Amino acid sequence: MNLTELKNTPVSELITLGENMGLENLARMRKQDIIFAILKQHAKSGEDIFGDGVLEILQDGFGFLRSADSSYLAGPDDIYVSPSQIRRFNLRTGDTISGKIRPPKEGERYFALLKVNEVNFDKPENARNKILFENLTPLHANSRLRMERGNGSTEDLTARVLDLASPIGRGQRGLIVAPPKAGKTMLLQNIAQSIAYNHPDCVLMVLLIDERPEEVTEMQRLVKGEVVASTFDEPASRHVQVAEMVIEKAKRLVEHKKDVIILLDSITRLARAYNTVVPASGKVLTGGVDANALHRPKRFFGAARNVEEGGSLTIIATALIDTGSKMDEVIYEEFKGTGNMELHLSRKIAEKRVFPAIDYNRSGTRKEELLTTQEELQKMWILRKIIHPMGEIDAMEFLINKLAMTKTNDDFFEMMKR
Amino acid sequence: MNLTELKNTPVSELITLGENMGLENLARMRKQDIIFAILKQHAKSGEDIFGDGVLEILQDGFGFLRSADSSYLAGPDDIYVSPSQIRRFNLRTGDTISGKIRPPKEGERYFALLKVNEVNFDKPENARNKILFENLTPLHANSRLRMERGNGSTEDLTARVLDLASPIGRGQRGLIVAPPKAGKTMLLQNIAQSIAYNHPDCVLMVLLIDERPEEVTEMQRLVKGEVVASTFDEPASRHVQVAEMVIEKAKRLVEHKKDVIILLDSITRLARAYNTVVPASGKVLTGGVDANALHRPKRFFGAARNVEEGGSLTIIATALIDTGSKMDEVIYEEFKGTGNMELHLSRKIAEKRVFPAIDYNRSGTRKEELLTTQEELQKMWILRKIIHPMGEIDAMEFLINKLAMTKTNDDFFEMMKR
Amino acid sequence: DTYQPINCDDYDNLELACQHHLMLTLELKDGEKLQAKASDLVSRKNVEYLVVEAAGETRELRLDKITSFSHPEIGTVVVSES
Amino acid sequence: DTYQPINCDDYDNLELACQHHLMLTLELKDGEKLQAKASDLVSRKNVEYLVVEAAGETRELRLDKITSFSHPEIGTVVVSES
Ligand SMILES: Nc1ncnc2c1ncn2[C@@H]1O[C@H](COP(=O)(O)OP(=O)(O)O)[C@@H](O)[C@H]1O
Repeated sequence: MNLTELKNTPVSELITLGENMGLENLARMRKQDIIFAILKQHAKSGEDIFGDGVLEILQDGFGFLRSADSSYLAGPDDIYVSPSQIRRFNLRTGDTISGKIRPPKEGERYFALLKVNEVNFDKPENARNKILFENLTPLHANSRLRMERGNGSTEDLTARVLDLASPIGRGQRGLIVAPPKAGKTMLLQNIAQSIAYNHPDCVLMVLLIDERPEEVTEMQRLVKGEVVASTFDEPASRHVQVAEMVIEKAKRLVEHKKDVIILLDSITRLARAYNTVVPASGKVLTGGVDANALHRPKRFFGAARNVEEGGSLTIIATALIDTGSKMDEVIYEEFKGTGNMELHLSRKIAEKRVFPAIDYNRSGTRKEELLTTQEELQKMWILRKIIHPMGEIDAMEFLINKLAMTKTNDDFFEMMKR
Repeated sequence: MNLTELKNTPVSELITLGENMGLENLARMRKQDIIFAILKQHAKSGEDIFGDGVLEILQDGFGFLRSADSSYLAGPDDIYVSPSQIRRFNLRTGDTISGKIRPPKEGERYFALLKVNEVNFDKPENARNKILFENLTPLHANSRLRMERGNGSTEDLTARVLDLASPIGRGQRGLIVAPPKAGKTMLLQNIAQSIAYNHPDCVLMVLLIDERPEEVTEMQRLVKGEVVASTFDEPASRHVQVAEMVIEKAKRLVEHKKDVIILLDSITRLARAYNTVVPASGKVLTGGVDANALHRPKRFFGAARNVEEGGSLTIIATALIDTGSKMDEVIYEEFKGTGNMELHLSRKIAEKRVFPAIDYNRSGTRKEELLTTQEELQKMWILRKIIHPMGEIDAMEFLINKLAMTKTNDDFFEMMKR
Repeated sequence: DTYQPINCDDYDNLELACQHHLMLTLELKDGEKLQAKASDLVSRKNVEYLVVEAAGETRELRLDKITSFSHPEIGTVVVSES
Repeated sequence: DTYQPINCDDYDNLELACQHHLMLTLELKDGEKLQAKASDLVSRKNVEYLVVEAAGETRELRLDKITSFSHPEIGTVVVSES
């Protein structure tokens, strides 16, 4: 059978297949062990087995193909690639490899690759002639990712406000500064739904770090793209691993001239994970943050760019403030001036039970004239002039009232014009 | 008869029982020795003898059926189970096994499990086909646990205000933040009494870590459900060992579509116990707590969830703040954004002899609209709007005054409005 | 008809004999003697079975049908059907 | 005539063969048998080649043209048609 759909079937359905096949006592072990067991039994019949995954090269030299269903968690069912294969095909970590697999031999504990017939959704000899991501020249974003769905629903109101405040383009590097309770999660979900509907071609990845287990489940059911998360009960090295896999996988897709969007929640929790893992260097900043700890989170955030050739990489990360931790404040200080887009959520607007709780005055984008047209930019400047005197709570209440009556931002500008 | 009945049998009663059946010597006061002898005579006569306990598999391969009365402490009377039986029936740590019990063989210190007929309160064949806890999909808590009793006594005020401040649902990962002196133990007792009376079906467990023996004695009397505790004089390894027994026992019950509620006192003490038992990871952060030390307690705390298939596990843990030592506060900072419900206790309200000293403006859950009905949530929002400008100390006085003359919160809402 | 699991001690004796390749003497309900080599214990369809390679036939039979087992090296006991 | 790459396991067998310098026997599609040692694996123009020191001239041949190869240390290996 194909390994990819086995990892998608429910655990209860796997038990029925395993018992039917001939296995027993597989109802009291983890899903990875169940999948490995049924694959082992099927391999004894001599039938070919197809598997796929994302390559992760270890420091020793060999690598494993890990699946996004388990959030790239190491397990018995992971496929093993020999160092020669990584040298035969010019394979880097993050490459998506598909092909046939074989059962482990004596002294082997993992399934091994048998025949590679697809690398990064392309022929193996064509994927090895792609220029590396580091060699691509960054550019300012010039293609607009319009969040406005235009159906006039209440959940579409957040998308319309987002277009007015901070336009988002392909290759943007945005930050969402949020207090502890400002509807941050629903803001990300609204963005993900807008991306899936308006731009089905763009590859969407949602990355969650130190997330509660129940929050992960609802995100996977809602987001149309791919959701990879690490719960807070997992070790700090696990948070780093999943983040490295996502960014490397995104880079490989961009090398094939694809638009990749990464929604990160949160850059603060990612930085704290790196602080734990990175060895101390003796230069500890305020709040107990190592100086070299933040070098790697910035590399993750700094990869967002608009490639001059085909492709783009958009990263929209959330930064946590007012959490009562000195470490969180220090982390946000270093990431303050690094983003093209800034979107500020206001606690007080949320306390008034008004959503989206967006601080319009403090949120904007750099070089926004490239994303929008000429006439639309003039209308946006008119709106910002009106909003500027108003207070943060008053502005959002006023803004939603004028948007509720209209159905599209074009109509909203026309009504506001007269 | 069975071993369990002889455990709690009064010393005078068992002497009367022993003399009539034909026990030669009963002058000795050692309870374990005499109950050992009567079982041996029963075995020689062929009389069947039964026993029960909670399985605890050790790293060697075999385990023992510990008893909840002794707080799962290792003892001579613990029933030994061979590793062959562990392989025969799929047994994990925490399973409760009841069945025939064999007297110890010559050279064996402990009794051996003669036969097992009921595991986890179900037939052995059916209990081996239960999906593992890790394979269950978490969900947000939807069905709530009402604790507003209709007695109307003075103790019911603490339950009623807790219902208004922060609802509790099945699978809620609640957290209690308390100063050193805020009447914390009273709050746990009120919840335990409320849970037992309102929800008899839900299994209730109370876990106490680093607790004085006098507190354990009264807690067991008050709480109807099982109470397991470890005294402070015991080594730190005991606190870790008892914690594993409680959580693993809960997980096995949840696999049988059971709702399990765990009250913890406290997560701060449990974190300290794990800190001193785990090997040093080479990197130590502020407060002298190892980075990998906190991984294990998060596994305990993060197990609380609402299983989609059926049943739930509710863990409500207490945390200590501003207790002098900075180790306590860094532990709380690590567990801050990890719980669904957050209930705060204020010292300045406790000093004024106003109980319960909860901070209404700084406590609450995350998704109240699932636990409460549509109408109740609006009333809570209206009440929250009134309380919000008020200070923490005066708000409690406002709450207790208006809750004194109201029998039920529904009547309180009618009185509150207009 | 319905299979009844054997006692744990009876299960252990066969388990320890099969795990280190100990020859076992079979006594069934009918009363026939089957002195051969037992390899291990296999459980299928929630029913425990014993495989005995009697002259290479590798016969498979239910555990509850065994009346008793005897051997000089290990303790010789008779299972209880209760 | 396109080039059909060999399976990963077969490629690994030749890969460590070059490292240990085995005197493996090569059998081709036409049935030509030779005894030589593979120096290394060289791939050019997206076509993999095997270089062996038969007759001391370092001949080069395609991977897919190899039918079977064997050594006294590692058993006979037959490459799949796929
Ligand atoms: N657009 C919205 N419409 C209605 N309610 C909202 C909206 N955004 C946020 N909320 C409310 O604010 C709360 C914020 O929860 P959530 O966003 O899940 O966590 P966080 O704020 O930490 O990201 C939710 O309980 C939700 O009821």
